[PDB]
Amino acid sequence: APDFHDKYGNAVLASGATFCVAVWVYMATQIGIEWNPSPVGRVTPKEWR
Amino acid sequence: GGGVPTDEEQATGLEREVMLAARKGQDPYNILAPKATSGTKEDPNLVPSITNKRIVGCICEEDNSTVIWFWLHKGEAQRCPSCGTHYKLVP
Amino acid sequence: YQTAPFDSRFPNQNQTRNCWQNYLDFHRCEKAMTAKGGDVSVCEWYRRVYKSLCPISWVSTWDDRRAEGTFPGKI
Amino acid sequence: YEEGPGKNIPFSVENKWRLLAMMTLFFGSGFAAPFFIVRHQLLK
Amino acid sequence: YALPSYVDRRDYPLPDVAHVKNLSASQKALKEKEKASWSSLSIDEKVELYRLKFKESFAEMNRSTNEWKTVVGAAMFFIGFTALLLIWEKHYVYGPIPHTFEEEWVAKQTKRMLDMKVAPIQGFSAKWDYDKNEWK
Amino acid sequence: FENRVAEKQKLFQEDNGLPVHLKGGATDNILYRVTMTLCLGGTLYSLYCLGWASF
Amino acid sequence: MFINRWLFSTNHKDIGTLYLLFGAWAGMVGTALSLLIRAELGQPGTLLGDDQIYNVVVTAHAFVMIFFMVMPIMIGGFGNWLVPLMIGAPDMAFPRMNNMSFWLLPPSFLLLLASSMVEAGAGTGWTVYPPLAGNLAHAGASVDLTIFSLHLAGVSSILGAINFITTIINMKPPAMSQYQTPLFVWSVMITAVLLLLSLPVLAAGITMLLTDRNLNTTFFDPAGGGDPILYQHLFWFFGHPEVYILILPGFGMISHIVTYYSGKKEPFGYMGMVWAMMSIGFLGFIVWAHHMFTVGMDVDTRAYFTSATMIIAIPTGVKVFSWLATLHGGNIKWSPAMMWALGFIFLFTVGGLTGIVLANSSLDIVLHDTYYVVAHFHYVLSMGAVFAIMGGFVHWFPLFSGYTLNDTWAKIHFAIMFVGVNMTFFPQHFLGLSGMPRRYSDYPDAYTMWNTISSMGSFISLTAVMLMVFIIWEAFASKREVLTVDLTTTNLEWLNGCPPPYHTFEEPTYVNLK
Amino acid sequence: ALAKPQMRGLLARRLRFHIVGAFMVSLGFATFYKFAVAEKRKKAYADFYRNYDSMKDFEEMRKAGIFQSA
Amino acid sequence: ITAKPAKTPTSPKEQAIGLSVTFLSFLLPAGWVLYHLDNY
Amino acid sequence: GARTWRFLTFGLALPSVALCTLNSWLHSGHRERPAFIPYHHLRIRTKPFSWGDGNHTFFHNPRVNPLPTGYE
Amino acid sequence: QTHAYHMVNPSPWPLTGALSALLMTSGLTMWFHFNSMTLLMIGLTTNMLTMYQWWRDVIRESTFQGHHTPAVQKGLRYGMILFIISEVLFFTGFFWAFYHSSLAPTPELGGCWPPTGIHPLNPLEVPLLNTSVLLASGVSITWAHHSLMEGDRKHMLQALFITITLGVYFTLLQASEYYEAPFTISDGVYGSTFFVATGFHGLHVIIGSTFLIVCFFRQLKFHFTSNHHFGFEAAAWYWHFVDVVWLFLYVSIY
Amino acid sequence: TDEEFDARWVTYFNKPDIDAWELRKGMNTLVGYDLVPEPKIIDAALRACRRLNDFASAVRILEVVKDKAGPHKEIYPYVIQELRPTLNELGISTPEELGLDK
Amino acid sequence: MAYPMQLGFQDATSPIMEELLHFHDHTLMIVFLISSLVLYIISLMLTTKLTHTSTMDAQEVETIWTILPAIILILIALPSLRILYMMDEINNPSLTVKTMGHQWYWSYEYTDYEDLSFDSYMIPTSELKPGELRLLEVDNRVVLPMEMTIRMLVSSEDVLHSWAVPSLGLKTDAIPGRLNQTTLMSSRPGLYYGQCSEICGSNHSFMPIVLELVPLKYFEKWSASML
Ligand code: HEA
Ligand code: HEA
Ligand SMILES: CCCCCCCCCCOCCO[C@H]1O[C@H](CO)[C@@H](O)[C@H](O)[C@@H]1O
Ligand SMILES: CCCCCCCCCCOCCO[C@H]1O[C@H](CO)[C@@H](O)[C@H](O)[C@@H]1O
Ligand SMILES: CCCCCCCCCCOCCO[C@H]1O[C@H](CO)[C@@H](O)[C@H](O)[C@@H]1O
Ligand code: CUA
Ligand SMILES: [O-][O-]
Ligand SMILES: [Cu+2]
Ligand SMILES: [Mg+2]
Ligand code: NA
Ligand code: NA
Ligand SMILES: [Zn+2]
Repeated sequence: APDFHDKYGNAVLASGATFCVAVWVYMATQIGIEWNPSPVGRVTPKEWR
Repeated sequence: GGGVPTDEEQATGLEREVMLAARKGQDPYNILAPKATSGTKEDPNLVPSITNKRIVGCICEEDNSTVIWFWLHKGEAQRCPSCGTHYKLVP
Repeated sequence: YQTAPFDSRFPNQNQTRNCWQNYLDFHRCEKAMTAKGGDVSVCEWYRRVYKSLCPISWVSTWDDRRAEGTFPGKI
Repeated sequence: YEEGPGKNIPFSVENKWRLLAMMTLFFGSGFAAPFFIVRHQLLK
Repeated sequence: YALPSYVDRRDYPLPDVAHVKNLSASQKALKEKEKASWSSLSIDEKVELYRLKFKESFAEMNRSTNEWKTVVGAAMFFIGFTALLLIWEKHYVYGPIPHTFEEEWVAKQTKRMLDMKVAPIQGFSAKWDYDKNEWK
Repeated sequence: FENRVAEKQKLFQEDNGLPVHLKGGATDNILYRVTMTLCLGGTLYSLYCLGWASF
Repeated sequence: MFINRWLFSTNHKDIGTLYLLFGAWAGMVGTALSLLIRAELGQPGTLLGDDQIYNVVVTAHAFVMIFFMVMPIMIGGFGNWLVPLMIGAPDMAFPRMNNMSFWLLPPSFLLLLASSMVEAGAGTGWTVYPPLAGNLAHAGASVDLTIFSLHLAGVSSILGAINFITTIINMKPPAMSQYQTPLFVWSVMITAVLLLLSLPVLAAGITMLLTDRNLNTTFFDPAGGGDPILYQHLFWFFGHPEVYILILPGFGMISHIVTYYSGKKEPFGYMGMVWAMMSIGFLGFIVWAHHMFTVGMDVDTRAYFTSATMIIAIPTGVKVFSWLATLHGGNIKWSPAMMWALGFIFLFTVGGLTGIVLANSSLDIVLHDTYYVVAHFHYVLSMGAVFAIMGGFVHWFPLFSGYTLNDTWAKIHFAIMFVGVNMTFFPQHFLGLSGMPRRYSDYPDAYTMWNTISSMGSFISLTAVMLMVFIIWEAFASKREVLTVDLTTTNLEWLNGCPPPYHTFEEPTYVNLK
Repeated sequence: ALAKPQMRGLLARRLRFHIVGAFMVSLGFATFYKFAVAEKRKKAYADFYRNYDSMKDFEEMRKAGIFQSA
Repeated sequence: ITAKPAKTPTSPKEQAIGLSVTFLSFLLPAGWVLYHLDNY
Repeated sequence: GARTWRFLTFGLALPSVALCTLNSWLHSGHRERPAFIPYHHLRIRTKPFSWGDGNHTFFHNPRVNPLPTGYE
Repeated sequence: QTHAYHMVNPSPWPLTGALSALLMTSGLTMWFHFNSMTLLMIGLTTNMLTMYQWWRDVIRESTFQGHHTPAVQKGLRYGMILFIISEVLFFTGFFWAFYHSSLAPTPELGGCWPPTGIHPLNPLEVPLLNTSVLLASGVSITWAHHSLMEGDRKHMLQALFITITLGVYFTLLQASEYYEAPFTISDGVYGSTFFVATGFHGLHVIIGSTFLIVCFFRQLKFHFTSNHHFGFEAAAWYWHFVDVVWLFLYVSIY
Repeated sequence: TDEEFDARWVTYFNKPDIDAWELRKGMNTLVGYDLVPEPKIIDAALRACRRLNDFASAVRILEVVKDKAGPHKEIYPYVIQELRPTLNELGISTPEELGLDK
Repeated sequence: MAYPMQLGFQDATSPIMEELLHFHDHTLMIVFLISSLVLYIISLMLTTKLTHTSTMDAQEVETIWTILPAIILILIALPSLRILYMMDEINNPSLTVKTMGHQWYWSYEYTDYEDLSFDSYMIPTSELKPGELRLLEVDNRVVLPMEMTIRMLVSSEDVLHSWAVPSLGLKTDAIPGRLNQTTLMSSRPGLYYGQCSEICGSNHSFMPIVLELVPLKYFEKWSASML
């Protein structure tokens, strides 16, 4: 007799994973969060004095 | 001079019941641990009760830290599920 | 004289008493020397040590209190 | 006194929606309180 | 609640009571038959005797489930939902960050950090090549 | 003085269903009411003082 | 009948229930505060205002989570519910005084709320050090209200400690020795000893602070010959034992949960678990000055406190290894409560070990008053004490309510919380090692990535808290009544059914002496 | 006919072997930290200072304009 | 542990309502204040 | 017994109290008013007292307790 | 029930006591900050009412209703001991404060103890009388205890009266000593440690004298038996605690 | 020793008037140990089941033998082989033969 | 100073902080040893269908479960206490500097010879010059001679503060009425930043410390010029 997880398990798993990834990547990259990553290998120093 | 009442004179309610039962070597309020019998089917531990069941704890071996607990019912003697010693309710 | 040397009476992180004692000794030393027509400039060693160690506001407050008659240290 | 499931508590579970309303007022008032004190203070 | 009860537990293979307490007509007949040789019992009768005593078999009580999928998927849904709160926060609660995060300020600040040789042994300036005037 | 403990034992063991705090009689109910009224009224006053002091 | 039952209670179960409700409400307040801290820190800059409002929030967070969530849930809630049942006692020794320990907490909480509503609040840290907490730098009522809040919570716990020690020593079956009581009962007794000895010293110190603030005493004021460091000694004389009070009942519940879901009749090494809790309780009184390694103490004093503090790892390790040895050979049931307990064993170990790092006075110079300390204590509190609370609550909810939870929902709750707490606190180690101070509303720009991530974790934790409210509602909404509970032969608290009747053990258990 | 396998003490036997393995793995993992991090750090400090010239380091900083005092 | 079937089953729909109401009880009051900080 | 402790009460305890009482009453009187010096570690006032005019200690005795500014 | 423990009737006193605590503390706050004593007075009043009724009820439950079986009595013994222990640790904090200040006097004090400008009480004057007074009260209360155990009403009452008179005498002597002292609580840490430590101890004398007075009236009313009198034993243990604290104060803080 | 432990357990199950409580207590105790019981113990337990007219408990006893073996898949087939004469003689079917392994 | 995405300590500037970096690596290796042992054993306990649920003999492990952790504590405590005592060994400094904590700024006094003192405030964010560090820069830096043992004495004129400079291994509480000592020795010139490390009110986050380490000649020159 199949249970809740036999019926909906793979669907909950695939949708949840897809939603979680999509929304976190969007939050991380699309709304102007400044993460302030290392400058190392990324920033060209520029004269300051 | 005297003038101070004694327990005999003035103890009342449950304190008085306990005192009077102790003089007769009786323990209706369970102050004392009951002494075990040999616990065989022929000689089971007699468990007084005011109802038709009472919880038993069996310390199977002295200085076991684990006590084994079960409901003892009115009727045929039951056995500790750990050591098999016999207990019989006397309501 | 460069700075206050290590003093084995005061070997710990808490240096409170080192400042205090040297401030006291400067004034005690001056009193005892001036009383005996002695050389008062000897006491300069104590003044240098307390000036190195003591916060300016502590020296200033103690000086004010001595002027006021309310300094609680014995000199 | 009332004995058994749903009867040994100071709140009623007779109706799940009235329970929802009471649980939400209960927990939501505790969660909300600091925010409302922040508001209170900034407005001074 | 005070009565002996049934459990399926692999370290308690013979529980305190049978699974089926109250037996029909034929179930009592089957029990009477169990008193005679068991070779005379059919496969069906044997299974039935088993299911009067026991609820689940070992294989059944020990079965795997797909619950992990629902748990992991639902957790990831809720974690996803959390990122919606963060987006909401970013748009409606947070104002501008300080000007020191502007790209030019960072370029300047980075040079000055290399000029003062911030963390020159390992952590920062160590990763800059002073001879070639580039990151290693 | 005379030992009147027996009288107080009869009184406090009367099978009238009252909890111990009220079993002395009418005087108990009054002292209870005064106590609880001061406590509750004073708690209200204390919340009033908080409202006033919060501004 | 409602006022008689819930305001005038003399019943250990109902009082336990009140404590659990109070503590769950407090936990929401403390979660809101945690979110406000992490919202301020979630991007560089100023969100709420300067460090005064920020540290009002931080200080309240700490008091609420410690005195109004953890202690009432573990000792008031689980202690009242379980202790009498676990020794077959008919109630607590002092069932009426027990009710006052409960009713002192809403007023204590009202005082703390009042402290934050008046003037500019008490932005002192939970430690309340002078002279910042004195009447010149914190003029006005806020600090006084905070002191009074602590006095009431202190009295509540002192009276509760007397009640638990008396109950546990005096009200066992006459055949039962102290070494035939369950480990949770031991953990409660030992916690009660710690409360009895430590809270009066706190009371003295905070009373001195009150008199310095209002009666012109100078206990902590150099101008009168007083010393701010004296306040620190008195506070931490209490404050170290206080963290053992926070964890010990959780140790007790973990032993029960691990045993039960391993299919075992008993924890491994019962005597060693008792010895270990007593050792920890003793050692917890002789280590307080590891909170003071940067105040300017003598070198030999620093060596002694470094050494004595590390010794605590030995008995604590005995308990961790014994939990693993309880799992050993188990029929493992992967219930939600089991998950909380396994997460406890590992994450509490990690937090304990960063405590051992901090025990080293020389290294503590650089770690003290940074986020490394914050990471240590949140592993042992948010992933230790709280994991034990959640484990215990899921495990015993059916006993207390008579209803089952939805186990799948409870596992989802665990998974989300696990992600949230680790994301919040793991990066705080890096923030500490690299120099980010405690009690800051803003940070130099370098610290932005880890602060950002940490704040994101706090929002995941929020989601778990909200979900827990839903899960409890769904259980009461669906009304799945308990049928059978296994292993009652070694878990006495279950044997009177779910929930047990108002009065249990009217007729005491029969246990012979043989 | 099937030969008689070992029937007693299987859990204990698994633990006797796997405990040795636990210690080896845990020692290996800790020693890898020591190698990858601690030994690397010792070498990086000894190498940095071996021929370090504090005055040259100072002059470069001075020239770049970093100091109030020079 | 085993249990009797739910006396008053809570359908998926009913859980979606309970969950939404729960989350909104936390999120709306806090969100209101957080949105309006500037105004204060 | 009671007899012993009664003996101790009348033979040792109360006579000791009587002698100390006699000696305190005889050697009471009123001694020197200490000369006032406005030392900064004494007569501390960080907040006014919550009674009187704010500047008088609870058991203030005009004969021997100066105010911050001296005797009354 | 077939155990010997006491299931207490539902009671309002815990709630009134907890609210009395709220009113005393919020009342102290209103006194210190807003210059008003009303709240505080209401709290003191409700606290006194709660104490009166709560302990009235314990007497009802024991003398009049018979609920204090040996097992209940044994629990009260533990509870009073543990309560005393908590009070000892409260006092320990003030001893710690005293030694901290006195063994490392700071520069503001003149770096000496006693501080410059402080004229300490002479411990061989009124404080020696105080000491004789509390020691004598420890002897008298012991006589009272033995008289009670021997069944002697008159001598119990006489001994207990003497004990109370001595505690009142101590309190009057200490009030006078407070008035006569040339230093005050505001005379830096010397005044702070002296008055707060002796002041809390004087509070405890008052409390213990009050407890003895309750015992006196209960003995007048024949509540105590020659073998059952735990209220009296508890008051005597508390009184001995009061005595021992004084002796430590006398030796240490003077 | 192993042999002495085995002989006590064989002797236990062999008691002619063993009752149902005792059979259950025997088996439930035995499966708490770190061992799969020897065929001669199981043989004696199976024959108690026969004296007690309890076919279902006989099947259950074979399941618990397999279960105690864990990942050691050679132990069950082996015990079955050793038990076949007793299985044939008493008409005890295996869980596999009853479909109770699915 | 700290840099973005940093995981560990700021690079050592003093021999003492170098020692602390090594000791931390040594202790963290042990942290990893124990935490990996526990996770491995957890995982081992949970991954077998084999069972043993009857009573287990606990006395067999008594020794190794207490002795091996005792030995590991010794392996921590020995280097820990060596460093404790080394750091306490007799300091003969060439220079004494005082710092006083204030709400919310630091003052410095160099009074071995002349009465030099000044205040040191945070540069407001609106006033930072291009490339300067938000919340870290000060107006007047603490100029000090490199490659010399320096005695720093720390106190406060109001509430508690704490004077910290992570890269030199320094953190000394600033307690009014008390004069706390630490010693400072930089192996290098440069700029070394710290921040107030005891909660002190409104602007606790906003009262940093900047040490400027230079050759003695430039320290003397600056000294004379700040009089
Ligand atoms: C028990 C104690 C406890 C707990 C659980 C927490 C939990 C959290 N704390 Fe902590 N915190 C402290 C005690 C605690 N905290 C203390 C003592 C300080 C130092 C104060 C000072 O510096 O003076 C501090 C400081 C502190 C800081 C540093 C502030 C600073 O230095 O500037 C931060 C920063 O992120 C932080 C964050 C959080 C977060 C995000 C959580 C989250 O993990 C919280 C999430 C929610 C929960 C873990 C569950 C809540 C519980 C319930 C809802 C009850 C449920 C009820 C039943 C089951 C019956 N806290
Ligand atoms: C539940 C709460 C809790 C617990 C249980 C502990 C437990 C420990 N704590 Fe912690 N701690 C706090 C909460 C707690 N802490 C809080 C709240 C603060 C900050 C107060 C403030 O400033 O606000 C703090 C601060 C703190 C400090 C001060 C640091 C500073 O301010 O600079 C120190 C210093 O020694 C410390 C150490 C320890 C140690 C050694 C233990 C030990 O008990 C840990 C022992 C456990 C283990 C070691 C793990 C298990 C062991 C094994 C698996 C065996 C093998 C191990 C070894 C051989 C090492 N803690
Ligand atoms: C039970 C606990 C409840 C806790 C509630 C905590 C919420 C705290 C808000 C505290 O408000 C503090 C006042 O802060 C305001 O005034 C301060 C002083 O003028 C300023 O320094 C701040 O920038 C802020 O604007
Ligand atoms: C927790 C409950 C604690 C209760 C604290 C009670 C304290 C009551 C103090 C009452 O003091 C009133 C003020 O009395 C002081 O000032 C008055 C002049 O204003 C004088 O007449 C008094 O002699 C005294 O010096
Ligand atoms: C055992 C410890 C001692 C505690 C004893 C407390 C009981 C005594 C209370 C008496 O209180 C009053 C002090 O009052 C004296 O000085 C006050 C200030 O100058 C005056 O207002 C009063 O009129 C009185 O002259
Ligand atoms: Cu100054 Cu924090
Ligand atoms: O306190 O750790
Ligand atoms: Cu500690
Ligand atoms: Mg600090
Ligand atoms: Na911020
Ligand atoms: Na007696
Ligand atoms: Zn048994």
